[PDB]
Amino acid sequence: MIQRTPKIQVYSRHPAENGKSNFLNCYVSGFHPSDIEVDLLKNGERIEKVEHSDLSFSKDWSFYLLYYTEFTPTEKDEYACRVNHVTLSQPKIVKWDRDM
Amino acid sequence: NAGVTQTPKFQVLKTGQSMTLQCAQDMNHEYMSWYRQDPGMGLRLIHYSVGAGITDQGEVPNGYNVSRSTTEDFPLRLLSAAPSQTSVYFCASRPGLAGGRPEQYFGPGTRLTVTEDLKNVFPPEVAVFEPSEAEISHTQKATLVCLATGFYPDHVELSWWVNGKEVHSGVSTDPQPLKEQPALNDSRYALSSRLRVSATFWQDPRNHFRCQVQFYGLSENDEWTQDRAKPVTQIVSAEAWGRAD
Amino acid sequence: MLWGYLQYV
Amino acid sequence: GSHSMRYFFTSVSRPGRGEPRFIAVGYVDDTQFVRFDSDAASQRMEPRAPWIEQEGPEYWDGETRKVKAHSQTHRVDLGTLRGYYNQSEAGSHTVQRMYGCDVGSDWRFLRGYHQYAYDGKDYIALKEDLRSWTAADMAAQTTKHKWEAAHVAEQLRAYLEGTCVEWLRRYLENGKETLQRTDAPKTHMTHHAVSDHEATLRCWALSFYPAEITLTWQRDGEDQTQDTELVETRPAGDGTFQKWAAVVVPSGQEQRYTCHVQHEGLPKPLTLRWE
Amino acid sequence: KEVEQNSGPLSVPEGAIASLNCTYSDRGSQSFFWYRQYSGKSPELIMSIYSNGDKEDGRFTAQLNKASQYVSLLIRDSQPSDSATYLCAVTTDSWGKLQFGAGTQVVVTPDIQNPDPAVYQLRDSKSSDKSVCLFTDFDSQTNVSQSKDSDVYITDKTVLDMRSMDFKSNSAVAWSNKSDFACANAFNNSIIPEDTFFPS
Repeated sequence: MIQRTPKIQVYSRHPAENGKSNFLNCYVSGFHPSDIEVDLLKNGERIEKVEHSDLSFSKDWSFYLLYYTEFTPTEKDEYACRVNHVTLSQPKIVKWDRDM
Repeated sequence: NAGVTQTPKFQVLKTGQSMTLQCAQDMNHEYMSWYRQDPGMGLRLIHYSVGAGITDQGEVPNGYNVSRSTTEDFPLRLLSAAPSQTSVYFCASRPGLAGGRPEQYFGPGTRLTVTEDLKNVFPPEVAVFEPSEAEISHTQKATLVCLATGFYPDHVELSWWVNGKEVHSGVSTDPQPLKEQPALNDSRYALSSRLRVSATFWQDPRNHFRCQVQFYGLSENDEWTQDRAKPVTQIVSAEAWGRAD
Repeated sequence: MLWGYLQYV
Repeated sequence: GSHSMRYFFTSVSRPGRGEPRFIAVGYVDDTQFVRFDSDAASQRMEPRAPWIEQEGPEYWDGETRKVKAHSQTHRVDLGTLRGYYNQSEAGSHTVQRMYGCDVGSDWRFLRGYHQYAYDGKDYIALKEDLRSWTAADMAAQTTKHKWEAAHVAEQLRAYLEGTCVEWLRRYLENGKETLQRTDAPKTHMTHHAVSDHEATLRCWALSFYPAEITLTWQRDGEDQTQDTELVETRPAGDGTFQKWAAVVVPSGQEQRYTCHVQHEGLPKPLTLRWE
Repeated sequence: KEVEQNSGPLSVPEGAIASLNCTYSDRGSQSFFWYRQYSGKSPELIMSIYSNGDKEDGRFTAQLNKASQYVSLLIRDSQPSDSATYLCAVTTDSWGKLQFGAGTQVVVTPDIQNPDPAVYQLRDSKSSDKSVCLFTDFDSQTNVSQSKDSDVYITDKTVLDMRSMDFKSNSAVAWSNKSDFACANAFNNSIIPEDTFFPS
């Protein structure tokens, strides 16, 4: 069989503007097998209202998935994405970098 | 390879009676269907089964019953026969997800008559009518006709036998028996067939012609108390011999 | 539209 | 330009937790249009594009029936393959299947395909000629033999060279507004210090459709893959896409470095110096 | 109604092209079939088609136009044994119902190079009290009819085949039980030719 670590990108849908509404995206790709836990965080605490795409795959058979939520960013608020998968020794947090 | 089989070909039942129609299938098909076929409505689906152990109702399921305990067999039960279940019943089979040619194949059919009273069941009387001298004198050919008459249900098979062997090669039989009185559900039936040979083959008195009617009726088992003879499944024959003119 | 025939592996 | 209709299918077994999870997804180009999930409420094929809701009840009863059939062959396939490799009853295994067709800019048949995988590596695939199968190992040879019974030639061909192209064509007129658009990438460049001797040059493309785009690095003519960091093309979520590429630059020389963007929505290919 | 078919009965002479049309109404249909059914027997499969265009197997040609939702079937050079009802059948997938047409009944009438229409009376070789009129050797343009009162029974026209002269001939039979009837009168309910030969 084959395992593959996910590639995780955390980014916003439209360019980020403080006080203006937007969407925070966690794109997880490149993984195998498909069992995967993905949460989005606002300052470390877990967001409930998060939706996701249907499980699908790329040309190399690796799965991809988009997790996404509405948000309204500020200067102080730190967003992150949390992923768990067999390839990871411990769950992974990738912070949302704003100019990225 | 042997395909869809189905037994019996013919059946008479009285109102109330139960029977099962067998159906079997050589080909490892997952998907088996049961149909009835009727003069004004075409094929109509009764029950069907998309794999072993599972079954569901079709467009006309009422009065009928089905189980698929093995992938080979799909028996149809009729637990109480009604006269409106008089029909031709066709078992059918197709691959489903099993893989093969996508084609559905049909069984050879079961022709069922359901009658209110089985005092309605009559065997045929068979007669052979000898060619006219006129036809022989006008065409050099000679047509024998056979009449099968007054039988119920229309569950007959006609065949001509000349000099012991069966002939196919001069015959025409009616495609369906005719109703003798088209106003009754009880109505008995009649059937004609034609055997035409040459004049020198007819005028030889060595030649024996026999009209054979296989009829399907009751079994030897059946309760019967008329002073008329019990109308069982039986062959009724008539014959003629060449007239040396 | 999906493909209406498939064969087991 | 060219177009495609693709369906992707994932089946994963759940030893001691029941029937495999089954997930099916439909795409025209890079736009998803239908889905079925064996875990969802409805137990029907479901719309995932505005322009496909206009299909009637018989489409949906049809697609639902067919994907329920798909689920079922995959259920049996998981057990067959567990038998084929003699793997124990107690592990989760994955089957992925993908088929569909490519058409050209005239909307005529170009290429058809049907790929299969067991646990993430190639299992069996349909050759370009659409009669014959590439099998990966000895165990897939048995599947090849099975699927090379005479009548399959016709069946394959009928879907991929016929029905697939018929319906992809139907879909492309049905959502002209959605599918036949080209969205041009909005270009953008951001520069940071990362080492006080070194600079990171990151080149951007936001809001493009379709997803195929090419970003490459170049220093005054001759190109670069050595310092090049591409990310995966990523969905914005609105139906458009996003991508970046970066190089680690000996600073003071961000004048003689150009980002080069190729997209089919581009008239001319875009060249961006840092100014 | 799902599968719309040619109502019938369609009449064709031997050697001629029989052309059966069939229309269906599920857009997503993917497998298309022709069945042949002889009277008294079960539907036998003869043609499967799956892609647009022509498929030829022997004297049969089926066509498919998914764009207009139409399956056809040409029977080229009609044999006598082509006489049947032809069932059009359509499905969407492995698990979808096989939708059937009502069937079109096709009659192949024989080449009868030179007829002579005639009515003969036959007596039996026994004592089964009736007598038989045989209307025979007539044209394939000729219908036989059936009414009167209920005492006189007439059968429909059928064809026999003497494979030694290449002689085929149509015939129809009339009889009555207790009767005051004759044979030059028994087919008065039909249209009978001017040269219909009543002998002796």
